[PDB]
Amino acid sequence: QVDKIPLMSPCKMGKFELCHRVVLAPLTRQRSYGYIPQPHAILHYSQRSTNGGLLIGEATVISETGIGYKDVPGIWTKEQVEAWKPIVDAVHAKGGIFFCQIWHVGRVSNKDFQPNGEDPISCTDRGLTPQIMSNGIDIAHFTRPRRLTTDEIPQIVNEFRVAARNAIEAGFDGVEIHGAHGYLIDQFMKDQVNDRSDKYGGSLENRCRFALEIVEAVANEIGSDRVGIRISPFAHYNEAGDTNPTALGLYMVESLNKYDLAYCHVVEPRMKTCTESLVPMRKAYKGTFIVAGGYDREDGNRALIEDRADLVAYGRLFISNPDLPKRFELNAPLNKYNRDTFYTSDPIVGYTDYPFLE
Ligand SMILES: Cc1cc2nc3c(=O)[nH]c(=O)nc-3n(C[C@H](O)[C@H](O)[C@H](O)COP(=O)(O)O)c2cc1C
Ligand SMILES: [Cl-]
Repeated sequence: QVDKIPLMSPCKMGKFELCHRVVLAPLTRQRSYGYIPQPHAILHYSQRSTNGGLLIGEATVISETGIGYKDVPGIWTKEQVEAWKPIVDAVHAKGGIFFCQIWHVGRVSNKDFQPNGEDPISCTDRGLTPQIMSNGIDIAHFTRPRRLTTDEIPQIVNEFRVAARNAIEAGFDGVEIHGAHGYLIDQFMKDQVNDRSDKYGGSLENRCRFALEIVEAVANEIGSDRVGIRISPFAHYNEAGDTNPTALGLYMVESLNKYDLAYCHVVEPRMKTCTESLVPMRKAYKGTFIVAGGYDREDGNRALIEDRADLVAYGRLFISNPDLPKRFELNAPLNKYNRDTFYTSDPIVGYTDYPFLE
């Protein structure tokens, strides 16, 4: 047989007993027509479920104002909650642990996606410059956001709280707060975006206030052992960089310690220039640490051997390998992924048609 590897080692996380450390990263696939989870997702998630394996669902919108892309699922209506149930049930049928990633795009939207054509909301009133859409043909334009007022913010915090409850109602084992990639929560944390002059800005502490109020509200709502949060301190995605990423990341993990969460999920920096690294954050964080961003089998085992993380989340390789955990375990060849169908809308093509090991 093949030598055992750290990636296949059981891991205790929060109140859960995982059977291995290969995690399905959150992956927006834009196949949730009308913002409603679809039948084909039942198969998609089921194909990737393993006994005791952790699955993090695609970013799920917490309210009407959090929409910034077509066909992404939401979880603010009964219809969406009910549509989520069969998908969650399929994952549970195979013994998987399923966390719902709750999300709000903030300024990364257009009034055409908004209720009554309203302006997107954000920590600031500055908009994004145009971006080339996933199809590589069309250009996405964004509407300048309306700066949320100090007293409006708690209402948004409550939207995350309600979304978390709805996820529990749908049967999810827990929720992951989307505090990354320049979306609403990251907009408040990043100093290139947050130019507020009230208590939600002006200092590292103030910029992280929003994220921490969300953690508290969500943790108090469903229990901290059913809560995780994802951050990307070093990412500049959606024009959301920070002048001191290391300090930002350190402050967040140190502040998150007191909440006793199920885990903290951090994305690796794209480049190393003090220097960008997740090691200091792993050392400062006392709970379960999940890393993601460019990992393969070799790097995944190495991260565990060097004790840089407890869990390793895989995105692209999991898109093309339903049975990624098994393949890693057998050190089997991997299917290549086709980025051209990552965000296309077919129920099957590039979604459920990647083959299992022969
Ligand atoms: C098609 C696609 C969709 C993604 N959707 C999300 C998402 O909804 N939420 C999120 O936090 N990250 C999202 N990500 C980022 C991934 O979770 C992960 O961090 C990324 O794939 C980095 O790792 P990899 O080298 O294993 O692909 C997405 C990535 C891809 C390629
Ligand atoms: Cl302000």
